[PDB]
Amino acid sequence: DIQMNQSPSSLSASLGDTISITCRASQNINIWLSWYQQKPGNVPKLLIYKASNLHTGVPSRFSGSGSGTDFTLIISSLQPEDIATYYCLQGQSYPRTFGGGTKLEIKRGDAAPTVSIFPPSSEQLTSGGASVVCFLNNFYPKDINVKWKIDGSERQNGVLNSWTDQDSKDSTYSMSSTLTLTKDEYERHNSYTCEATHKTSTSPIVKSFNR
Amino acid sequence: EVKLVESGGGLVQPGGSLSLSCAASGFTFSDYYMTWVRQAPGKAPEWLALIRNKRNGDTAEYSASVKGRFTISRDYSRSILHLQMNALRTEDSATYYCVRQGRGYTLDYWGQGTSVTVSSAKTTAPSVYPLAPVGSSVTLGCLVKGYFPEPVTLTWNSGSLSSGVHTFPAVLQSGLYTLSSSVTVTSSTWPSQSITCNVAHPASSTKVDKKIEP
Ligand SMILES: N[C@H]1[C@@H](O[C@H]2[C@@H](O[C@H]3[C@@H](O[C@@H]4[C@@H](O)[C@@H](O[C@@H]5[C@H](O)[C@@H](O[C@@H]6[C@H](O)[C@@H](O[C@H]7[C@@H]([C@H](O)CO)O[C@@](O)(C(=O)O)C[C@H]7O[C@]7(C(=O)O)C[C@@H](O)[C@@H](O)[C@@H]([C@H](O)CO)O7)O[C@H]([C@@H](O)CO)[C@H]6OP(=O)(O)O)O[C@H]([C@@H](O)CO[C@H]6O[C@H]([C@@H](O)CO)[C@@H](O)[C@H](O)[C@@H]6O)[C@H]5OP(=O)(O)O)O[C@H](CO[C@H]5O[C@H](CO)[C@H](O)[C@H](O)[C@H]5O)[C@H]4O)O[C@H](CO)[C@@H](O)[C@@H]3O)O[C@H](CO)[C@@H](O)[C@@H]2O)O[C@H](CO)[C@@H](O)[C@@H]1O
Repeated sequence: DIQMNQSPSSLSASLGDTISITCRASQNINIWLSWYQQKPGNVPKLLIYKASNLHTGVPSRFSGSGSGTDFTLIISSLQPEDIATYYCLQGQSYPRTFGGGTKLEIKRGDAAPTVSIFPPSSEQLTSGGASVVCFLNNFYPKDINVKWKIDGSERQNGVLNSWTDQDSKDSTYSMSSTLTLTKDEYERHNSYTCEATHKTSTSPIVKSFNR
Repeated sequence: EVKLVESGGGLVQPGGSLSLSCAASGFTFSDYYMTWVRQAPGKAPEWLALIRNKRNGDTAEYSASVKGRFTISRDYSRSILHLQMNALRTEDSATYYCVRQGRGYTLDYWGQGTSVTVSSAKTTAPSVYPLAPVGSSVTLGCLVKGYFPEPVTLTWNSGSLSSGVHTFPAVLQSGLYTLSSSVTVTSSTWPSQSITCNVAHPASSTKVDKKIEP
């Protein structure tokens, strides 16, 4: 079977940069090599086929080169919309095999999160649970941590976190954090707070409400 | 425009079977070899099968991962590509795509995909909870809990409100997903104008609308 090895696995670059991604095949594949872009939440779309030919509708900023075992995709003048994972594919032999991908991230200036806290909805409480939600929105860099406190004490168990992929317009990231308690456990305390640790502040940004 | 529309996905128990279908349009179906490719989240695509066309006998090729368990076939009367999947395992969970091979051994057009989850966890519909605030702009939310399997589709005002939204990837805990979404609008937009979370869950044939109230 032909192994397709892609390099680097991840790259962060600035808008306007030229970037160069590599795919190396373990056996000769002649020119049967295609490159795909998969924007976050989207399906893979063809960029280049037959190693160097541009697919209809694919900006001329993309180009491909190589034959035999070593292939390169170039993107000229990185644009925010280019946030994506790129994959190569050999069509020399069966099984058809893909590279493991290169994840492209766009560098941008720091942005602090906009943090919003939401107490349990009255519908949820009626049914017996109590989730408290914090959104930490439109921030950069991606690295962030959230800490929950109840009446001043750290709560760890019961916390569900989710993060978006990089936004293709403003290159920011967002996160949601949901702390779930029983209605009764919720009603035994008063102060609920989420605190975000991020590059943009030397101390946690906190949001809080008092039941 | 070339179009490939997959269907037949859903939740199946480990050990079970599923038949996917793909409706092709916008090209001469008989002139193309066709394939199925799947993708698990945060993994690269995995090619599963290719079927040739009549000249080559509609002969087929399979990946080792599915050979003997999955069968590709094609119906020229309706331009439909099929994949019969047997002996499914949890590792068989993914988005399955109908994909055309074009000239030059390229996979040139991919469908939207159909989601398949192989799990012994049961279908449950979501609870949808409105998240109203505790100057300038306001952020509202929608909390979706208690459901299985993915996907849900969440919109705001039936898709009319699409700017300023962050819909977070679903997370699984103990067999139930949680998903959430925030929407940010001018403080002059809300509550004066109506903002409603809509959550569709095809696995339970449910569509829940939740207006966010002060
Ligand atoms: N074969 C190969 C391989 O081998 C390997 C393997 O073996 C195995 C297997 O076998 C086989 C398989 O493979 C397959 O094959 C096939 C063949 O080959 C071919 O076919 C072809 C087709 O049909 C057609 O084509 C044409 C056109 C049309 O017609 C139009 O419409 O098109 C084109 O142009 C395009 O499109 O492009 C192409 C063309 O063709 C040509 C010409 O020119 O013609 C030829 C070829 O060959 C080539 O060269 C091409 C290129 O690419 C360019 O150059 O070209 O048709 C044709 C004719 O007929 C017409 O006149 C046919 O041929 P023939 O010779 O045969 O006749 O080919 C195919 C493919 O490759 C192609 O591709 C292309 O195209 C496609 C489409 O379009 C088509 O329609 C697309 O999709 C793509 O992308 C591209 O573009 C092949 O396939 P594959 O898969 O491979 O790839 O199949 C077979 C069957 O069939 C046969 O037989 C039947 C009966 O049965 C009948 O007779 C028919 O006719 C025939 O064909 C099979 O056989 O399998 C088997 C079974 O199972 C077994 O036994 C065997 O063994 O495998 C093994 C193991 O692993 C190994 O050993 C071997 O080796 O490969 C090799 C190396 O590489 C080579 O050499 C061979 O050839």
